[PDB]
Amino acid sequence: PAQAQIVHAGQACVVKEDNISERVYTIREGDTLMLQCLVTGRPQVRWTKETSVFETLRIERIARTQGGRYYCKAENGVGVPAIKSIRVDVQYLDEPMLTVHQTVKTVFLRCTVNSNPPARFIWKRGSDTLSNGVDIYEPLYTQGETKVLKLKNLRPQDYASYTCQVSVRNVCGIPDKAITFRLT
Amino acid sequence: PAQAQIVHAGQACVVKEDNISERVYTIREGDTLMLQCLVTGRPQVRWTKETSVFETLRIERIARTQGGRYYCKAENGVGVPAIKSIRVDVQYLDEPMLTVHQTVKTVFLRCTVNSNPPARFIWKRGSDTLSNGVDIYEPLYTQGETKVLKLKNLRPQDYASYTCQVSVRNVCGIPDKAITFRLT
Amino acid sequence: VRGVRRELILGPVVQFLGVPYATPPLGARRFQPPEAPASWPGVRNATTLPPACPQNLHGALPAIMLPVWFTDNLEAAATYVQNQSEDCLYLNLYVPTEDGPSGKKPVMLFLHGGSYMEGTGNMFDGSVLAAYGNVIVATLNYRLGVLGFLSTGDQAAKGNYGLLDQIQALRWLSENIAHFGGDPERITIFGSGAGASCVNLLILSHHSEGLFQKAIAQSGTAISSWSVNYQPLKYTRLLAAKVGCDREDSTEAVECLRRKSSRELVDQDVQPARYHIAFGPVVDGDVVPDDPEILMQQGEFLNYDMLIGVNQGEGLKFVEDSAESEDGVSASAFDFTVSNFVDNLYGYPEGKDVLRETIKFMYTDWADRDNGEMRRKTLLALFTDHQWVAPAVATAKLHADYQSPVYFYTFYHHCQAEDAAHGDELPYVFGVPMVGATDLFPCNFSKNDVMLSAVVMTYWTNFAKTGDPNQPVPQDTKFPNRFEEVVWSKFNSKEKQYLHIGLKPRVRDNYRANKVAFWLELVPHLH
Amino acid sequence: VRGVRRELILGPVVQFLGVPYATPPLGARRFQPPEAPASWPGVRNATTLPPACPQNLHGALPAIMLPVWFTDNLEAAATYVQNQSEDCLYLNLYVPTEDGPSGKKPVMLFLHGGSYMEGTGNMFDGSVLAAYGNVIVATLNYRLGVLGFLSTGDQAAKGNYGLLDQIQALRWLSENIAHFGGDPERITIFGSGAGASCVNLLILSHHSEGLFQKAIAQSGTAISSWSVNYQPLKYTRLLAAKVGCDREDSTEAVECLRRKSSRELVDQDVQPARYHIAFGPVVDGDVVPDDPEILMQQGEFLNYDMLIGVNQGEGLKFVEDSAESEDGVSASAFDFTVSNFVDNLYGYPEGKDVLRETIKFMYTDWADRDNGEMRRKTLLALFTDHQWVAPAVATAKLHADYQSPVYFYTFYHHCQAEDAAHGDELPYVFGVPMVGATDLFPCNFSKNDVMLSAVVMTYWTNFAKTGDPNQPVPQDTKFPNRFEEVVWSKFNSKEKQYLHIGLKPRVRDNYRANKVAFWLELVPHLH
Repeated sequence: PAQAQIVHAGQACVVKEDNISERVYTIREGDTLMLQCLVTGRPQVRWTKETSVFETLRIERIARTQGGRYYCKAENGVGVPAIKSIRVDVQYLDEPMLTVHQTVKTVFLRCTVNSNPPARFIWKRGSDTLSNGVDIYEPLYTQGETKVLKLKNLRPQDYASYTCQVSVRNVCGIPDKAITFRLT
Repeated sequence: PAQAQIVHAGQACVVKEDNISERVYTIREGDTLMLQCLVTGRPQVRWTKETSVFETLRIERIARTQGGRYYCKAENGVGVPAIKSIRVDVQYLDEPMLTVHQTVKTVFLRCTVNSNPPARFIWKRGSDTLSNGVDIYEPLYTQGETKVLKLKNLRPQDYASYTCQVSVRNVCGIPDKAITFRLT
Repeated sequence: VRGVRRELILGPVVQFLGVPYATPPLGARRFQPPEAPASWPGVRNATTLPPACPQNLHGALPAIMLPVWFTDNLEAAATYVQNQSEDCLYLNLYVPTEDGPSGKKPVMLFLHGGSYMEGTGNMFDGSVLAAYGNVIVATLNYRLGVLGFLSTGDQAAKGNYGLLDQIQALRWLSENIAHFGGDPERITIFGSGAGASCVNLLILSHHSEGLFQKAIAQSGTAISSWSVNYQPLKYTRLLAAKVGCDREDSTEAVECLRRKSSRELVDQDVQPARYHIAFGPVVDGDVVPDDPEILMQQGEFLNYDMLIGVNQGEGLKFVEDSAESEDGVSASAFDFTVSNFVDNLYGYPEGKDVLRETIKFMYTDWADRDNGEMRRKTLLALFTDHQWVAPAVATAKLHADYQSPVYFYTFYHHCQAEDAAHGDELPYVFGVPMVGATDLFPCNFSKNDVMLSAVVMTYWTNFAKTGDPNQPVPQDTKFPNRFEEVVWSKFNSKEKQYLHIGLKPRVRDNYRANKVAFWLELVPHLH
Repeated sequence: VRGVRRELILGPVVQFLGVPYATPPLGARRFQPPEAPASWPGVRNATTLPPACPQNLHGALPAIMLPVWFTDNLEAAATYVQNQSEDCLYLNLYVPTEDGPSGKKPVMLFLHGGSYMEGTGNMFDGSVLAAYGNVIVATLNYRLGVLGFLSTGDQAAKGNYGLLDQIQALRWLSENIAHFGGDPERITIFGSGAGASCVNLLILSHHSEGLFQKAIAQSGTAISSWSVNYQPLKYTRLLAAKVGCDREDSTEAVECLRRKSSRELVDQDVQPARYHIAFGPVVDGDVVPDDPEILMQQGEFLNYDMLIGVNQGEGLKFVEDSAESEDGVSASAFDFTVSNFVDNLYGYPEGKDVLRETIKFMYTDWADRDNGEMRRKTLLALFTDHQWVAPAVATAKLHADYQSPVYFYTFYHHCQAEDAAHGDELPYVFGVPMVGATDLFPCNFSKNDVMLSAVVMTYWTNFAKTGDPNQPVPQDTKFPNRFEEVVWSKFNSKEKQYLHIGLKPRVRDNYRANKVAFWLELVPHLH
C-alpha cells in the first residue's frame, strides 16, 4: 500500500469529524491555514481543487472565495494512490445593512447580511421582540439571507428605536454585530 | 303604514334569531312546516321564492329541495308594502357510504355522506382514532363533504375493523348514523 | 309634465332633467327610507340638471377603487358635482323620437359613481345610447357617503339608504315610465364599480320584486372586499367622534347627527381599512337579508338576466404605487405590497406566512426572475384577479347554477391621452366616441374606436329588449364588421363561455381559470 | 491482444468482447474495492460476450424506475443476462476501421442498466455509433444489486463497490485505450436512468481525476430520490436477516455474507421504500465525499463538460397504475396517489396537508375539472417533473454557476409497437434505427426515425471530440436536413437555453420553468 491521512494546523476553533479523518476544517477570514498530509510507502504529496506538490498546504489571510473541498493524492504507485479530502468552511459576519418603507400605519424594516455560516437575526426595542400586532419573517429571494420586521399599525408607543442583532452563535471567535434605526 | 311580522309554527327545534324577527326556521325532513305572517292596515299576504296568496304557508313532508329563503309581501298600498323574510334550513343525515383502496402497506378508507348541516366525521377501531403513524383528512373535491382515514404502513395490529361515525351534533332530533368495514 | 329636445348622424331625443322620485331627505327624513314623491302641483320645469348629493372631492378619495377618467380628470369631474344640496333625489331620462343609425321601448337605469361616496348620474350623458339603441336610458342620483349608508346596526339607523333611493327611483319607473313610450316589464339596471356592486345587491334583495328583469354589472360585484361593509358601528363611531355626537346609546347618537349641517357632515374625512369601505351597504336584514356571498350560494334570490364582465387590467392604479420608477417595480417591494395584500384581506393570520409566499409564487413569471416589468405586469394581474375577475366568475357560476340565463364578457380597449383599465369600458357603452372628445374623455377616437362603441351598444341594448345580447339587432358596423361571424354563447358553470370584447372579438372558454381557481378553490381552504 | 470484425451503408468495425479490467471479486475480494487486472499470459480470446453480474429478473423489479424497452420486452431482455457469474468484471469495445457515412479517436464509455440492480453493457450494441461517429464506444459490466452497494456504513463494508468497478474500468481506458487508436485526454462517460445517476456521482468524486473530461447524463441525476441510498444499514439488516448473517457486530456480519453463494445472495428480494432504493451508492467519505446535493451546491468537484437532458413524459409507468381504465384516471384516486407522493418523499409531515393540496392544485388543469384524461396527463407530468426534470435543471444550474460548460436537452420521440417515455432516447443514441428492428426495439423505423438517429449521434459524438455538440461535424441528413439552421446554445443559470430534440428541433428558453420553480423554490421551504 501507498497511504495518506490528514491532520489540521493553522487556526481551527471547535473541532468535529467522522470515522475516516477530519471531515471539517473550520477557519476564520483573515487568519492563516495549514493542513499537513501524512504518508506511508516514500510517496509524493498532492494538494488540489494545477496539483500543488507541497507535504503541507498553506494560505495567508484566507478569504471567503478560497473555501471549498481540497484532496491529498499521495503516490509512489504502490497500488492505488490514497486520496483523503477535507472541507475548508471559511467563516465570517459582515457589517449588516438596514433599509425601510412606510404607509397607513405599516412600517417595514429590511435587514440583510452576508455571512458564513448563515446568520441568526434578532430584533430589539430596548429589550428583544417576537409575536403582539407585530410580525417578523424570512422571504423567498434570500440574497442574504435577510430578515424583515413589520409593524402592523403604528400604536402610540411602538415609535421607539430598533436594533437588528445578527449573530453567528459566536462560532470561530467571531463577534456579534448589529444595527440601529430610529422612528418618529 | 301597511305592516307584516312573521312567527313560526309547525316543527322547529332549538330556536335562534336577531334584532328584526326569526332569521332561522330550522326543520327536519319528513315533518310539517307552518309559517304564519301577521298584518296591520287590511292587507293581502304574499308568500314567495308565482306569489302564493295563502295568511299561513304550509308544506307536508318537507324535502331538502324545498328549503330556501321565503318572504312575506303584505300590501293594501298604504305606503311601501312591508317585506319580512325567513330562512328554511331543512335538515337531514343520509346513510353514509364507504369505499377503500390498497398498496405497499397503505390502506385508505374514503367516507362520504350528504347532510345538512355539514356532518362531523369520527373514526373508530373499538375506541376512537386521531394522531401515531395514522392520518385523517378532508379534500378539495368535497362532493359530500368527505373524510378519509389513511393507514400509513400496516403494522401487525392495526388490522382490526373500523367505523366512520357521522354526526350532525344530534340537532333537530336527528340520530347519529355510522358505518363499519373489516380488514385482513 | 314636459321638458327639452336635442340632436347630433342620429335620430333626435328628448331629455327630462330634474324630475324627482321621492320627497328629499332633509329633516328627520335624513337617515330614513325615502318616502314617495311630494305631489307635483304644476307642469314641472324638467329642463336643467338637478344638483348633486353631499360629497367631498378635495381629500377623502379612494383612488385605487375609482374609475380612471374620474381620477385622471378631477378638474373636469369637479365641474358636475359643484352644485350640491341635500335635496338631490332627482333622476334624469333620455327618450328618442325615432330609431337611431311604436311598441313600448325598454328602460335602462344607470347606477353609477365608482365609490359609494363619489359621483352623479349627471356625469353620464346617456343620450347617444338612447338614440342609437332606441330605448329609454335613465341616469339618477342616490344618497352618497355618510348620507347613503351610515349605520349603527340597530333599529335606530338601519343603513342601506342609498340603495333604497335607487329602489324607489326604480319603483318610479315601474309605476310611471309607461308615459314616456316606456315599458314596465323590460326594465334594465346597469352599473360600474360601485354601481355594479349595487346592481348585484338589489338582485339579492326582496325589495326589488316587480321593478326590473335585466341586470348589467360592468366590472364589479357584491362579494368583493369593498362592496359591503361588515363593521358599520366602528366607523360611524369615528364620524360621530369628529362632530361630538358619539353617545353611548344608539338612538340618541343618531338623532344628534340629524342637526349637524349636511355640508359639515360628509366633508369630514374618515379613512377605512385597506381594501375596505367605511360607509356602504350593510347586512341589515331587510334589503340585504344575509351576507351577499351566503345569499348567492344558497340561491336566496330570483332569476335576473345577468350580464357581467371585466376588463383586462382593472386595478392599474394598484401598481400606480411605484409606476414612475422603470427599473420596473422593485424586487423586494413586490414582497412588501403582497404582505400587506394578505394581511388586510386574509390576515387572520395564524398560518399567513405560507399564504403570502405561495400567492407571490403564482404571479412571479419564472421565465425572467429578474425583470421588474414582468412583476409589475403580474402584480396588476394579481390585484385585478382578486378584486374583480374571480368574484365575477363565481357570482356568474352561482347565478347560472340556479339557472338565471346569463352572459359573460371581458373588455380589452383603452383610447390614449395619458392596458385596459377599470372604467375605460364606459365611454364605449355611453357612445361618447360618436360625439367626439368630451372633457373627461380626451381620446383620439379612431375609426375603429367607433366600431367598438356601436357593437357594445348594439349588444347591451338588445340585451334589455330580450335578455339575449346577440339577438334582436344583429351585429353590423358598415355605416369589415368584425363581430359578424360570432355568437355570444350563454355562460354556464361548466364551459365558462364568454365574449372577448375588443378589436379581435370572439368566444373563449374558462377566463383565466388557472388563477380563478387559486383564489376560489385553494386559498381560503389554507386556514 | 486481438478479436473480431463486423459490417452493415457504413464503415466496418472491430469488437473486443470479454476483455477484463480487474481481477474478479470472488473470495474475500467480494465487498472489496476492485484490484487491477491479473496479468494476461497469452493472446486473450477477445471474441464472445462476457457473462452478466448477479441479478434476479423473476420478481424483485423496480418497474416505475426502469426504461420502457426493459419492462415491455422482459422476455427479450432476459436473453442477455442468462449467462450469469460473479466473475463479471469485463468491458467491451467497439472500434472502427474507417470513418462512417489514425489520429487518436475519442472514447465513449457506457454506464447502463436502469436500476442499480438490473442490466449489462452487452444489451447495448454500441457498434453503429462507433462506425458512424468514428469514436471508440465502450460498454461494461459493474457489480449489481447486493454485490454492487451493500453497506454497513463502517470500515467493515464501505459500499460503492459498483462505482469503483466503473472507476477502475475507466482507469483501464485512461492507462491502455491508446493501443486501439484511442485518446486518453478525450474520454467521455455517458449514461441512462441509473447510469445517469452514476455519471453524476463519479463527477463529484475525487477518484475520477485524470480519467475523463466529458459527461452525458441521459435522463437522470444524483440528487433524485432513487440515485443514492441514505439508510444503508436498515436494508442490509433485512438481507442479513434472510440468510442468518445479521450479527450484532458489523465486521463479523460482513464476513458471514462472503461465504453464502452469490447465486443465493442477490435473488433474495428486499423491497425498499416507495421512490427509494435499498442497494445503491452511499455517502462513504471517499468516492462520495458528502451528500451529492450539498457537494453540488458548494462547488466541491471540477469542471466536466456536461450534457444533461430529459424526455417529455418520463415516468409514464407512474400512470400505468390505472392506465387501462379510460373513464380516464379516477377523480379521487388522483388525491390518493398524490397523498402517497407527498408522504414517502416530503412526509415529515408536521405541515403536510398543505403540501398535498397545493401540489395537487398546480397539476390539476382547471380548464376541464371533470376530465380524467387531463388529470392522467398531468399526473404523468407531476411525477416526471419531480423525479427528473427539475433535479436535472438544478444540477445544470449549479454546474454552470461554477462554469463548467454544459448543454441541455429535451427528447420528444417514440416509435410505436405498443408520449416520449423514459429510455426511448436510447436506440436513437445507439443507432438502432440504422440496422432495423432488434428484439428489444420492435418499431416501424420511419425514414424520419433515421434522420433523428443521425442527428443525435452527430451531436453526441461531436461532444466527446470537443465539448461542443453542435461543433465539429455540422448537422446534415441528406445521405430537408431539419436541424441545419439551429445552434445548440450553451446552458447557463439565467436564460435556461436548451435544445428541443424531435422532428421540430430548436432552441427554447427555461424548460417548464413554472413547475421547475414550484419544486425547486417554494415547496421545500414550506417546512
